[PDB]
Amino acid sequence: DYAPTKLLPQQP
Amino acid sequence: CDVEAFTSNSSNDVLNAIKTQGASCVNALFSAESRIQEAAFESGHMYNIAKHTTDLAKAYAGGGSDELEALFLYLRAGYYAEFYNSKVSFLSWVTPAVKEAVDAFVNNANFYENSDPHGKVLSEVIITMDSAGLQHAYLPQVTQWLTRWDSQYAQNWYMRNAVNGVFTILFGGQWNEQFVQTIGNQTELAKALGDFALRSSAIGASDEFMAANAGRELGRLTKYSGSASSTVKSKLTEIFAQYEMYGRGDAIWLGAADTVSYYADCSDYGICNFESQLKGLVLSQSYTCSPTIRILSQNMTQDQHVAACSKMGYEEGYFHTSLETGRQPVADDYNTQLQVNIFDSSDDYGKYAGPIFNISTNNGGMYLEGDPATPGNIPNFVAYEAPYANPDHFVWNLEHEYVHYLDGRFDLYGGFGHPTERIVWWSEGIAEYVSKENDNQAAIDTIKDGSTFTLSEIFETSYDGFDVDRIYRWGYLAVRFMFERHKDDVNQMLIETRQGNWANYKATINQWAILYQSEFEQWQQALVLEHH
Amino acid sequence: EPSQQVTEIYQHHA
Ligand SMILES: [Ca+2]
Ligand SMILES: [Ca+2]
Ligand SMILES: [Ca+2]
Ligand SMILES: [Ca+2]
Ligand SMILES: [Zn+2]
Repeated sequence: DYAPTKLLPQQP
Repeated sequence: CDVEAFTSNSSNDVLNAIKTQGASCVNALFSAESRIQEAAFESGHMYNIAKHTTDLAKAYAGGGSDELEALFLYLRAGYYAEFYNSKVSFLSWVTPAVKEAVDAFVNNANFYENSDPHGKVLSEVIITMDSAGLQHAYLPQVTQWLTRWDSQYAQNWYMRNAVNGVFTILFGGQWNEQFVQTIGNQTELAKALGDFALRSSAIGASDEFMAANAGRELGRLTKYSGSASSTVKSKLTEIFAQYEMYGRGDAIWLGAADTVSYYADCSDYGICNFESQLKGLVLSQSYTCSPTIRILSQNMTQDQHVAACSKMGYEEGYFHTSLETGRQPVADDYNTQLQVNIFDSSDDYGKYAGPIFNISTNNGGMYLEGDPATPGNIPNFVAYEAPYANPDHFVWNLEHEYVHYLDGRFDLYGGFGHPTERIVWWSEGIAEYVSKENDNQAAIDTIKDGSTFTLSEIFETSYDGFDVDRIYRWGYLAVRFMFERHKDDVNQMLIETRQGNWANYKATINQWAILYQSEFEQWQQALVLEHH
Repeated sequence: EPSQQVTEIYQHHA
């Protein structure tokens, strides 16, 4: 199943 | 941030909001209410914003761009909303404008810069290639990023994010007809992808996760045909020889083995039935608590084994006394000893548990009741250790999940899917009640926060939408209420659930929801007053 | 099924 990307992870 | 600024009819207004508020505010549009998404992601806005982004991307001079980060984030947020929101739809002239903007960034002389600021905007451009359905359009750039990658790029968090996006492109390309028809002819891409996966310097480094993703996407390429096939096969063969299923590089080996096994012939690679060998290697410890619980684990101390067995043993006794089971299982159930399979960490679970148990691992563990009537069925709880798990066993979700084994064997006829009426409230409520007993502050807190559920509502609970408050806290409250105030009713219900009379079970609890709602509310009042 | 740079450890069970 295909899902478009939400948020990319920021550096802590 | 001001999310309402993105709702203006004027595209210039929306452009100015994107520029002034920046990416961290544009983030809100992915999750905003439909009214906001419908206004922000009008076709005209997408087009006008893309046209502005094209000019700005052409002018880009390197070193990062807060505005371009926000603009590309907005554009692919629009495709996210278009996918999930039935009231967001793009006319056909939207995507060509977006492709023009991506082209402008790709063709800029600064495209391959190595820096965290550039990585922040580059990341959003690469993901837009997938979100906008442009997976067929940038394969030369995917290839260049794969071969250019090195230890200098790998120092930068946001360059890792950005180039990791090419694996999202390859995955999403499966649904793109032009991609499907051309990817199998991309010999240089296949070579670069395999050589990325084979880069020994990725092992144990910040970018190992990228090398593992490369191995998985390389194995996925076996589903296509074309001139690149022999290169795909050759590079996969080299992965399986260079690394191993348990040991150095096993994230890459297992990633490739996953997709090769699914899409290709495992016999072409010599990896058929690796999963059974892997189990013995990873879950190398065996500790039998008792005739009813055995632990297989990757790396636990003796003290952890002792603590896990005694905690489960205590829950086991409390369960059998509370549920008045007489330790008699339901009919057609021969799951005599729970197998508790514990990996050393969430990362190990994600790497090894999938192939060993044929499960998805995007979760916190899972209990597989299987088919209790079938000869040779094995009940398997699959879990991992974690630093913030409960002492002294430190096994994540152990105490709750263990009760599902007991409930499934002694209360609920059939396999997990047997019920023909909703039973989530009971299954999750009894797992919470047996494991936590009367210590549940979160359940107290949800009574007094302005939102409550009736018994009728609780009994209709499903996993759809995963309302954890409703499933776990209100399931607990209904179960605890029934045990304290109406235990004879619970015993009446169990006569029906234990033999699979689900319609009778529903008729039984329907009476509870009609009769007991006001008493349930008084019982909640007493819980809250005790807290005060 | 590609992994992001950060995955969550403390998830509910499946
Ligand atoms: Ca350990
Ligand atoms: Ca059962
Ligand atoms: Ca509440
Ligand atoms: Ca309500
Ligand atoms: Zn549960």
